Amino acid sequence: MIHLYDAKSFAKLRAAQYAAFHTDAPGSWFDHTSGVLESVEDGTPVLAIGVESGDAIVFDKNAQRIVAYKEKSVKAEDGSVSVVQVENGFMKQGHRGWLVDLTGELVGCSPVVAEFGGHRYASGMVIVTGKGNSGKTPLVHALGEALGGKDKYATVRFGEPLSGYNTDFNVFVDDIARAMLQHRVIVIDSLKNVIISRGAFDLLSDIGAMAASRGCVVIASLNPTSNDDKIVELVKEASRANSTSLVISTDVDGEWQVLTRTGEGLQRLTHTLQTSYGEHSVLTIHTSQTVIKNDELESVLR
Amino acid sequence: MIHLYDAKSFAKLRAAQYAAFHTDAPGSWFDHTSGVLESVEDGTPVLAIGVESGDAIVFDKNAQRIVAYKEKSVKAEDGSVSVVQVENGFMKQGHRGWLVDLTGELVGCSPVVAEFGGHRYASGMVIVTGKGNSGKTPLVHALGEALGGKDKYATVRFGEPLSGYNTDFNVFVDDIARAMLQHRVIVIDSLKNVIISRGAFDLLSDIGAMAASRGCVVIASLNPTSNDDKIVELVKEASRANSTSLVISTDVDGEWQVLTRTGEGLQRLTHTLQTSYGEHSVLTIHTSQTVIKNDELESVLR
Amino acid sequence: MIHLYDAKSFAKLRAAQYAAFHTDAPGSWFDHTSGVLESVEDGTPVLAIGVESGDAIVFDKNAQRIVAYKEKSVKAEDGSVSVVQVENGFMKQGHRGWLVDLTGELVGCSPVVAEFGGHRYASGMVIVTGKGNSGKTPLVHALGEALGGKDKYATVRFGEPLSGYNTDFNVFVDDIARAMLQHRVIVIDSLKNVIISRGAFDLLSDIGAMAASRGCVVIASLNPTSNDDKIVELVKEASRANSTSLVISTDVDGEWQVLTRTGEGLQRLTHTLQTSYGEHSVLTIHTSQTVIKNDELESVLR
Amino acid sequence: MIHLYDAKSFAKLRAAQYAAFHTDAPGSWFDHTSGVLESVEDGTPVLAIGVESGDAIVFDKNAQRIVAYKEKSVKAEDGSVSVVQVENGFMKQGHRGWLVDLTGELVGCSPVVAEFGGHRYASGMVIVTGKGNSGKTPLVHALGEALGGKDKYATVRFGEPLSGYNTDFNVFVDDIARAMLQHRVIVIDSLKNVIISRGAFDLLSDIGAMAASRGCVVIASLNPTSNDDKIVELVKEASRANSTSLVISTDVDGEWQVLTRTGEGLQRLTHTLQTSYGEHSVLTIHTSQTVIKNDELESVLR
Amino acid sequence: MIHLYDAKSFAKLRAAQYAAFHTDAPGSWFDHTSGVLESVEDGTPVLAIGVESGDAIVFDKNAQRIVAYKEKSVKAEDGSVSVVQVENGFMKQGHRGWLVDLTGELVGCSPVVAEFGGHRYASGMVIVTGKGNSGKTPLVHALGEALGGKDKYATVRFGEPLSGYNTDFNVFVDDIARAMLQHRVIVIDSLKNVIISRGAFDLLSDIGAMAASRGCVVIASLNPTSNDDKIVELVKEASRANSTSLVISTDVDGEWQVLTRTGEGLQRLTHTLQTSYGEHSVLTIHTSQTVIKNDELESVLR
Amino acid sequence: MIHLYDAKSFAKLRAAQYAAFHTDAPGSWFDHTSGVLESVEDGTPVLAIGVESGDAIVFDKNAQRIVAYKEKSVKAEDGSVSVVQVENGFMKQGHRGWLVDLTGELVGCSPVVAEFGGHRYASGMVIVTGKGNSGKTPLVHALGEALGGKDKYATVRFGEPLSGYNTDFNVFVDDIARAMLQHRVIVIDSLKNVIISRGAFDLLSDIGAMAASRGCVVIASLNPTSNDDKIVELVKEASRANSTSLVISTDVDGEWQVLTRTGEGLQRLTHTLQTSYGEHSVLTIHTSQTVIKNDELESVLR
Ligand SMILES: Nc1ncnc2c1ncn2[C@@H]1O[C@H](COP(=O)(O)OP(=O)(O)OP(=O)(O)O)[C@@H](O)[C@H]1O
Ligand SMILES: Nc1ncnc2c1ncn2[C@@H]1O[C@H](COP(=O)(O)OP(=O)(O)OP(=O)(O)O)[C@@H](O)[C@H]1O
Ligand SMILES: Nc1ncnc2c1ncn2[C@@H]1O[C@H](COP(=O)(O)OP(=O)(O)OP(=O)(O)O)[C@@H](O)[C@H]1O
Ligand SMILES: Nc1ncnc2c1ncn2[C@@H]1O[C@H](COP(=O)(O)OP(=O)(O)OP(=O)(O)O)[C@@H](O)[C@H]1O
Ligand SMILES: Nc1ncnc2c1ncn2[C@@H]1O[C@H](COP(=O)(O)OP(=O)(O)OP(=O)(O)O)[C@@H](O)[C@H]1O
Ligand SMILES: Nc1ncnc2c1ncn2[C@@H]1O[C@H](COP(=O)(O)OP(=O)(O)OP(=O)(O)O)[C@@H](O)[C@H]1O
Ligand SMILES: [Mg+2]
Ligand SMILES: [Mg+2]
Ligand SMILES: [Mg+2]
Ligand SMILES: [Mg+2]
Ligand SMILES: [Mg+2]
Ligand SMILES: [Mg+2]
Repeated sequence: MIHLYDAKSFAKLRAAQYAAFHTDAPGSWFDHTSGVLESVEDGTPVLAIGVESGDAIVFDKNAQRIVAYKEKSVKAEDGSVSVVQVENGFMKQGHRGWLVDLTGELVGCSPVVAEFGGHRYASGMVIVTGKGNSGKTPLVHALGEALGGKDKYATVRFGEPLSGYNTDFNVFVDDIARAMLQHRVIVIDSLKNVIISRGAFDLLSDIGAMAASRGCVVIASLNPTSNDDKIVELVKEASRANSTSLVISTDVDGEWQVLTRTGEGLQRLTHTLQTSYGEHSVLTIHTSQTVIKNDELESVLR
Repeated sequence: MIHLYDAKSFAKLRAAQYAAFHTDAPGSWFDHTSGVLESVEDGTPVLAIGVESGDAIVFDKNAQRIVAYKEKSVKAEDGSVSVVQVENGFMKQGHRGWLVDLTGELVGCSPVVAEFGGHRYASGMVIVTGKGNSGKTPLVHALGEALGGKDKYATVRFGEPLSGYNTDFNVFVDDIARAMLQHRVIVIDSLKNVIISRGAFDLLSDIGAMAASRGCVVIASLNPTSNDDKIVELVKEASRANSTSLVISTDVDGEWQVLTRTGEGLQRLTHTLQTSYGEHSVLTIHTSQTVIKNDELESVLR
Repeated sequence: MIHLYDAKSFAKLRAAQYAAFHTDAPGSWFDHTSGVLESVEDGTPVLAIGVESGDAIVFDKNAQRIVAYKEKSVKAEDGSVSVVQVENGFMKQGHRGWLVDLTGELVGCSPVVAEFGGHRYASGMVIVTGKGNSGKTPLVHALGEALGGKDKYATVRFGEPLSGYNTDFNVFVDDIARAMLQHRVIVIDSLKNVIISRGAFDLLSDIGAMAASRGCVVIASLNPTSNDDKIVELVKEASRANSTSLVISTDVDGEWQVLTRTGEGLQRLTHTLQTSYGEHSVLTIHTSQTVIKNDELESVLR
Repeated sequence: MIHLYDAKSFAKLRAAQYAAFHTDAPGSWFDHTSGVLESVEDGTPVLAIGVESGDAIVFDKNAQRIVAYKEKSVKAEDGSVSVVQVENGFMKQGHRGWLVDLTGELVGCSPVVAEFGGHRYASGMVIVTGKGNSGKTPLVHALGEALGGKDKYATVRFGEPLSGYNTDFNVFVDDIARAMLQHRVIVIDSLKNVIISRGAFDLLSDIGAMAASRGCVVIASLNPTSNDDKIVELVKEASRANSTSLVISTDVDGEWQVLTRTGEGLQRLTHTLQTSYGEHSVLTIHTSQTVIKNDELESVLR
Repeated sequence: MIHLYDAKSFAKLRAAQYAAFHTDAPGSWFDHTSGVLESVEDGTPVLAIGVESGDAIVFDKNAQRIVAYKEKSVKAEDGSVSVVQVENGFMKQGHRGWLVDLTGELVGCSPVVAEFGGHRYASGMVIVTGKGNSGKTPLVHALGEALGGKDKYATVRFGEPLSGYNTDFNVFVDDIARAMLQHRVIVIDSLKNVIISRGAFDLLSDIGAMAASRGCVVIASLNPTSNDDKIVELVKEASRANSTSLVISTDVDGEWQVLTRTGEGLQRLTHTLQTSYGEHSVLTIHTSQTVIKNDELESVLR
Repeated sequence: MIHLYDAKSFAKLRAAQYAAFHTDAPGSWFDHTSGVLESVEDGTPVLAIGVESGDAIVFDKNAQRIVAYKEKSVKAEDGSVSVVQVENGFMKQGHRGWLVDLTGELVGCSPVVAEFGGHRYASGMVIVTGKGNSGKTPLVHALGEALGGKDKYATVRFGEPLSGYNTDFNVFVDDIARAMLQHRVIVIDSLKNVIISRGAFDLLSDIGAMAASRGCVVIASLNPTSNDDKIVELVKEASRANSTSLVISTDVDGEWQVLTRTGEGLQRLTHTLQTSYGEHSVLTIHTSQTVIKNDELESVLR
């Protein structure tokens, strides 16, 4: 919805946003939103996500598709009315994104998803990219396990020439929807085939917001290597603009730079990861805050 | 409508447009247009705005959508006939923009929206942009507050990978219509996902005129960095041609240049802002005429 | 129609075209075509112009839209059959442009619209363009007043982020049609949002011929400053070939070059204007035949 | 249709093609095809030409539109069947071009249309283009009169900002069809607005063939000056590939180079024209064979 | 169908493809396929070819179109089922190409079409191209005659601004289907207007395989000069990938290089032709193995 | 499906993936999935693949097209519902790829397809490419025979100007589907006319995953020699990211580099092949683990 501020209420929002990353218990926002989701009336539509066509499919709290649902309208504080209607397996009225209110007045946060190696990590979309020798897929899995902590991470596999990989975009959207409804830490391997359709353009623009609203993290690899003067800027956009956090390989083998948006209008933070390989290419992130500026951010985006 | 002029009536127009920026009481135009919208017969359409598909949706004076409204024609001075008709939630006849008269014969104004720090600010669309180290989001909120003055400012949130951010363009047009129907000072964060569809193209081309006609100011951040021939120049277009005022970061950290169109055929003004951060990234604009010359404008652009 | 010539009838035509610019009383063609229009039967279609979709809307002599009109055919003298039919507001059979013959055998003229400051100006489309510091909007209004002479000039406003500006293309084609039907001197501010749709493309390629056939002048500002490799050339097309005259700013502030097509196959004339501002940015063109070659014209067009 | 040759019948075709340009009485092919046309059964469709949409309209021998015509099939020598059917003013079955056989086995000719100044000129499409100071429009008219000889030439006017100029492509197609059905020498001013739609692409590709088949000449001006890396190669294609003859301005004022395709596989010829202006810009071509090679042809196309 | 091989059966295939070019009697494949087409049950569809819209039209063995033909399925060796169905003049089920089996297990051949001047020539598509002074049209006809030998060659004429030239793409597909159904040696003048539509794209991709399957040769001229990134490289594609043999002009006037694919996986051969003109531009190829090495091929291209 | 991992189950997966390439008996995954397919109910859909339009056609285990199949849903173990329905020959509900689960929890493998000359080869898509003198078609057939071992390999032929080559995309997807259903070793000659439609785009992005899931190998030649700025990069995409292995020609004639993805997140291997020709261009690969880094892989990809 729209929100109204004065100096005092604005200062209160920024303190709340700052807390949401810096001092909240890691993973507490996710537990909170899981509570909101479980308390919705049994058959309420909770999430809509674009399929390849630009149509939207709709899910309930248990990540089952809604196929038919008769018009229902809800009135917000700002006077806005939201109306949801599903017909023949597709949204007739509504919008893409969360169909129930997960946030209230607390918007523009990067809720802390996990702490690891003495650093807090933000929920939302994490793009793992870069150029050079360091392998993206082993890193996404290392980070999934590490931010998972005591919990298992969910793996969505898409668009690679390997066994059991789904290559149909509509199944991909179904996987991702289910992952965000049911798990705090999610890995996507890979965004290669997404980076095209209206659905594909909807996902890139939606997923960070959906994830941050939930308090889950989606850790996605993206090889920028299609080296054409159109796709290569869909990649740099994706990474600059469409991500909550960026994990970029460096000059040095096994070393990665993590750049984090900590919230709306807040400082972007940075830290480095050192990594090494064990048996069967299982990567370990070694374990035992620094602000980055828009000059140094565009510098790393190179 | 069309308007006819001779030397004398043209001189009067120019005097009145001058006044509308320079000597009218700040915010007086907004109050006048608020009174006119309050007096409209209750279920009259007052505003049409383009949705993503290029179709238009229509609102009444309380920012609720009009689903059905039977043909109604009105005759203007110049002889022209304006018609409005809404059917199954969409404009069947009419045009985008204000559907009742707020401006009268007085057209081509940049009505003063507020005065702050010894500077008058125009209503219409303010684009906050630039490259370099200064943060756009903190600035739009600092301006929102400052121009709000005694009044709270409204925040429309769109297309950023953060909690609670809407990413559906149609919800966004809803938010913006409600904002303009109900508040003098409005912030949009951000224009990145708009900068595409027919609706997106419509919005960029319509919003400044809508705002200026109302006497409200829409303050929007625009990241120019997408760096390709299509979008990088669609951004310079937007800032050059589709904006009433421009706020651009400079060489010096925390410093910004404000470039203001004062009305139809009138001179563009310029002034500088100095800023500083307090706690939790809250920005303050320090407070305790200069014309720019069309080639110095092209210099500022880039 | 098609016309047939031998050496003798061609010489006569060229003499008549020459006279239409050089010796006819200024504004006489306008009064002539006003008479032709006034003689047209009361609900007969006289003008069709393209809307955004590329469909055409149709007007009668009093600038009212025709909603329904039964198929009627008319036999021209070359043998051609012209059929007009209007259904549900849109032309179903016919063509864009004048639907009645304003011109006869007297075709390919640039009929003199006015004389000012010792110089004759042509009807048709006048594009006011160039770069540098001289302001286009003040100049189009100054020309408007100056060529209006004893008569008021009409102003069509479109696509600027200022109060009361229409931004809907279809309202815009409605305004221009009414203006050409009812007024000798017309200003458009501005062609910006036009330079896109089929309708936009149709307007650029129709309006100079429509105006010259009427004997009215359409004075339109075009800012070329949008430096896209595509669009920077659509401006030069518009100016080079879609215009009867060009008014371009020079190296010297306040000074403009006027380049005039005097008729079909005839010499293009050039002259300079000196200008100055008074109060509230009201510009005055100072007062008290030079042929220009191609290449010199292309030099100008850079 | 398809034609079968051996060495002997091929040598006979080439001698006939050579004669068709070099020794036939000038304008005799046109008289012959006028005879074929007048001897067709009264209501037979004789010509189909693409309108803007890519649909085709159909004409009879007297250049009147056929609106309804029931399927009729004709068997050629090669066994091919041609079938014509018109429905609701548009061709349902058939092809674009001549619908009656004007040529028989005598195909691939550039039939001589006229002789003037001691040089023979080919029927088909003549594009008058080039860059520099020499005026195209006065030359097209000079050439029309000169090749007209004892006959008047027909002028089709299209897409210029001057009085009485049609700007609707479908009326343009009607004009051109009528011109080729009824006159040996035809001038088009200009191809500017053609050089786009499917119809526009159909015309460029068809008109030379239609004209050569008839034995009429279509003399069309084309300013190449749209200087964009797409339109500018539609122009060079148009001129290189889609023309029977090319008339190109030179280094020297008033001087033109004429380059002629004399027939299928035959030599391209070249000669120069000297010209001067009289009163009211009426141009005279001064009056009282040379082969050109593909190296020198691409050289002139520069 | 698919074919299965082991070492031994693969060796046999390669021997038989070798033979099909090197030791079979010239023209024997054409006679074999002629017998097979003669024996087909009378109204069977034998050939489908793409029209402009991407739809396919279907012919019988006498080159007459099939308007209606009810579903009929046939089972292949590999288990695959081929179906053919024609409805209102268009293929409803089936594929483009030959609709009965002419090649058998022997696939991937360039069957020898003729021998001339001590050189064997392949069936399939021969593209005659190049820059420089040598004329393409005279050469395609000289080759047509020479390869025809005792037989006349067929000429398909398309898209040149000369008398009798068809310019309708659908008539062209008709001509070409008839040519391949009925003659061993075929000339197309020219490919310029094909080099676009779905049908045009289909033809370029299908014709060489159709011809080679039949054992006929299609000799087509292609002017490469259109000089833009889209078409100039679509031409090099056509000549590189879509052609069975290539004939390219050289440095030296009248001299040409012939580059021949001899079959699937076999070596490309090369030889040179010397030529001279007699009367009326009739070209003679003088008569009274060399492999090219893939990089020498890329050298010849350009 | 989605899968959930903690450190322990992830280590197990990576060990299983490692074994699937390095220690499983060559060709065992193929025989395993043959068993899964053989267990499928007699007319159950097992595979869907995109046709040219972007619609999907559907096959049963014996490679027969399914024309009609009533909606049937199946519940996966992650909770996902998979619904299949076929109507009028086309998939109405479902997804592209395998419609039955061939892989289980064992996903992200490059299952070993064969061992030859002391080296293990992976199933999936193998693209044979590069520039220079070494011939791609001979090599794909040599690999076909060599990896077939005791079994015959299947050859799908498409889009070459040679006898019996299918050029219809839809027959081509039919061939590939049948090949993957019935054979472990498959050759495609060639991918040329594929590298366009939605179907072509779908194939490039589906076939490596389909094959690897089956445990078959598709060996496809791709000539990059089409040097368009657009297409030269679609080839590198195809090769970089759409392939399980790459076979590229080197500086040295007859010599090829093999680059093999060994599984999800695992090291890429490299080895060299030496080759020679015998009679009728039959190539022999000579007989009697080196990891490769990124950057070295990009060096190769130039
Ligand atoms: N034991 C190891 N030592 C060093 N590097 C390894 C090891 N195991 C894997 N890698 C690296 O990680 C990569 C595995 O991931 P993958 O093959 O998917 O490549 P990627 O860089 O993730 O991107 P993509 O798959 O999109 O090309 C390998 O290319 C390899 O370079
Ligand atoms: N306390 C602070 N000191 C210095 N800079 C700050 C501080 N707080 C915020 N900023 C700057 O303000 C910006 C926060 O806003 P945001 O993250 O939205 O970036 P932006 O410049 O608005 O552009 P975008 O979001 O489009 O990338 C950051 O770039 C950050 O560097
Ligand atoms: N009093 C004045 N003295 C000098 N120049 C002036 C004066 N008044 C206006 N101008 C010039 O004329 C312009 C007014 O026209 P406008 O603001 O519409 O810009 P423009 O040059 O017409 O182009 P655009 O509107 O497309 O930016 C001013 O921006 C300024 O450049
Ligand atoms: N008396 C004359 N002396 C010299 N040149 C003349 C004379 N009359 C006309 N011309 C030239 O011929 C041109 C008339 O034709 P026109 O104005 O249509 O230009 P064009 O070169 O034909 O092309 P376009 O109209 O498309 O720009 C003039 O521009 C002028 O340069
Ligand atoms: N007697 C001759 N001596 C020398 N050259 C000749 C002779 N006759 C014809 N030619 C050449 O052959 C060509 C005739 O064919 P045509 O006009 O079709 O040209 P082309 O090279 O085939 O290309 P296009 O028609 O695509 O421009 C001319 O270029 C001409 O120079
Ligand atoms: N006996 C041989 N000795 C040396 N090289 C050979 C021999 N036989 C074939 N080749 C090479 O292999 C090629 C056969 O493959 P093909 O003709 O299909 O070309 P390609 O290199 O596979 O690519 P494309 O077909 O796309 O042009 C020959 O053109 C030649 O370059
Ligand atoms: Mg990877
Ligand atoms: Mg921001
Ligand atoms: Mg202006
Ligand atoms: Mg001209
Ligand atoms: Mg030729
Ligand atoms: Mg090959």
